[PDB]
Amino acid sequence: REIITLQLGQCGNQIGFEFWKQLCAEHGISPEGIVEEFTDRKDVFFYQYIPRAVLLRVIHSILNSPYAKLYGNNWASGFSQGEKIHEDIFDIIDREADGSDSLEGFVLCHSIAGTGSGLGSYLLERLNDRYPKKLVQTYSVFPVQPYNSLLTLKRLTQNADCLVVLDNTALNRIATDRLHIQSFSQINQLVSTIMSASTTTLRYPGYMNNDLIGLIASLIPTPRLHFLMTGYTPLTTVLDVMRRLLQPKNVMVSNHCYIAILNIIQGEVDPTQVHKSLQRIRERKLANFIPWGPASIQVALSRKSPYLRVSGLMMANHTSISSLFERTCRQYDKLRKREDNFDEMDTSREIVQQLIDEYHAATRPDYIS
Amino acid sequence: DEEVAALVVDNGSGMCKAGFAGDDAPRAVFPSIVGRPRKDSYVGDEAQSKRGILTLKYPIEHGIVTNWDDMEKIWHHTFYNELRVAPEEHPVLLTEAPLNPKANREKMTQIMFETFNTPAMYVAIQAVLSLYASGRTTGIVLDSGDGVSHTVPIYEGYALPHAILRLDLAGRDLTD
Ligand SMILES: Nc1nc2c(ncn2[C@@H]2O[C@H](COP(=O)(O)OP(=O)(O)O)[C@@H](O)[C@H]2O)c(=O)[nH]1
Ligand SMILES: Nc1ncnc2c1ncn2[C@@H]1O[C@H](COP(=O)(O)OP(=O)(O)O)[C@@H](O)[C@H]1O
Repeated sequence: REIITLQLGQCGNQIGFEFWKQLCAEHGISPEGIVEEFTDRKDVFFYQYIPRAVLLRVIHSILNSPYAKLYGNNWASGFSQGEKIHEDIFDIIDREADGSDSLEGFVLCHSIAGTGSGLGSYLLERLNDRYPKKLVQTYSVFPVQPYNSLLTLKRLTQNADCLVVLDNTALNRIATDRLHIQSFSQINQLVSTIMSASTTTLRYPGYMNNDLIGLIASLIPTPRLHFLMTGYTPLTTVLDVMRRLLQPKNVMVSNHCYIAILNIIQGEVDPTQVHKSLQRIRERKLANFIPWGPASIQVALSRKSPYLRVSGLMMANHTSISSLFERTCRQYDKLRKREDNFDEMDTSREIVQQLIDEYHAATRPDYIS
Repeated sequence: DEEVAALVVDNGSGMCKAGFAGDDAPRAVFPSIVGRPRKDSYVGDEAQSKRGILTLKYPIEHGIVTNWDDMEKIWHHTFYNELRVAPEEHPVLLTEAPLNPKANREKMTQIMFETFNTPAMYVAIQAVLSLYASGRTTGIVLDSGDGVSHTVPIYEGYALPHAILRLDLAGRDLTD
C-alpha cells in the first residue's frame, strides 16, 4: 500500500517540504535523492528514490534549494481557478495512482485561512467523485479569514475521511513560551516533528498498525466525529511520558470528555513495563471518558531513527474541539450583520451547526439516537 | 616438544596476518578495522560485512597505531577469535612499521604483558622480517602495502633509520 501526499498553498508547500526533509534525514536518503551507505520500510512514502508528492513563487525557492533533485485571497477565487484546470492536475494524480501498486489514501497538507484553501475545497470534492474507496486524511492548519475558514469546514465535515487539527495560536504560544522566538520557519519545526511522528508506526513495521486505517479505525467512532488533536511532550520511564501528555500545557489546542486516545512512544524504553503503566494511570483517573459506549487508552511503541532518548505523541478525540468551531461560527455572524445568491454560505453555516450539535450531544448518557 | 607454540602477529595498515611460528603461512588474515553501531564491537571481516550498520575505525591506517583502544580490540580479536588461543599461554612476536616512535614500542610492550599477560614477547620491524625471509641480513627492502610504502636499507640485520624513506602512496591510492 502507498499514500500520495498533496501540498496546497504557501503553508502546505512549506510544512510539506519540511516534512520531507525530516523524513529524508530520518531515513538514509541523501539530499540528491540517492541512498547513502551508512530495515525501515520506506516503500509507502518513497517510490523506487522519489517522493510521491504533488506540489501545487514558493516552488522556485524549493527548486533553488539543495533539495531540487527530490521531485488572490478569496475562497470563490480559489474554487473557480481549480475548475478551469480540473483536467490538468488530475493527469499528474491519475498517472501516480495507476503507477502505484495499491493506493490507500491521500494526505493533504493545507491551511484553511486563501487561494490554497479554495483549491483544497475543490479537490476534496472531486476525489469523492472519482475514487470512492480511498481515505483522505487532511493535516489542516487553523489561523475575511472567518469566511474562508467556515466554507472549507463545510467540505471537511463530509468529504475528508479524517482530520488532524493544528492551530497557529497554540503553536505560536509554545514558541514564545519554551523557545523564546521574541518566525514561520521556526514554528514549522514543531509541525514537522508532529507530522513525522504521526506516521511512525507505518514506516517501522511492528505487530500492529501496519496500515493507515489501523490507526483511524480505533479513534473515530462515527463518520461525523472525525476531528483529532495532538500532544507532544519533550520540548525516562513510560509512566512519566503518559502523565506529561495528559496535562493541558502540552496540547496543541487553545462538560467535556475523551472518546479515544492513542499514544506513540518512540524511545528505547523497556517494553515490559508498558502494560504496568496502563494499570496505574487508570487508578488515578486522569481522564474522563464517554458514558454511553466503552472507550480506552492506546499505547504503541516504535523505534527512533538510528542515523539521527525518549519522545512521545498523543492523538486524542476530545469533544472540547467544538469550541474552536464556535469561535469561527460566532465570528461569522458578527460579519454577516455588518458587510449571485450567497446561499452556499447559508448551507455551510447550517451544516457546521449540526456538527457542533453532535459534539455537545456526544457527551450525554443517551447519545444513542 | 616442551615449548608451547609461539604466535606471530603482523600488524598491517589494511590487513593483519596472524599464525603460529614454524608454520609456512599465516593461519588467518583479516581487515585492520573495528566497528561500532551507528555484540558491541565488531572486528575484522565481520566489521566489514556489517559496515552498513556500523561506523568503522582504522587504528593503524598508515602503519602506525593511532588509537590504542581499538588496537587492543584488534589484538583481542586476533587471539580469541582468529587463532583461538589464550595469549597468556603463548609467547608473541609482533611486527611494527619502520620509524615507529619509541613511545609506541613501549606501549605495545606494556599492553602485551599487562593487558594480555603474555609469558613473553618481542617486536621486529616489518621490512627486516621480509629481508630475513629472503635469506639475507643485508639489503634494501621496498615494502608497499595498503596505506603506506617504505624503502628500508638494512645492514647486518639492522635497519638504518637515517636512510629510511616513507612514501604515502600505496595500494589504497592505486585502488581509488
Ligand atoms: N502553521 C503554519 N501556517 C502558515 C504557515 N505559512 C502560512 N500559514 C498560514 O497561511 C495563511 C496565509 O495564506 P497565503 O499563503 O496568503 O495563501 P495564498 O496566498 O493563497 O497561498 C496564514 O493565515 C497562515 O496562518 C506556516 O509556516 N505554518
Ligand atoms: N596481486 C596483487 N596485485 C596488486 N595489488 C595487490 C595484489 N594483492 C594484494 N594487493 C594489494 O596489496 C595491499 C595489501 O598489501 P599488504 O602488504 O597486506 O598491506 P598492509 O600490510 O599495509 O595491510 C592492498 O591494497 C591490496 O589491494
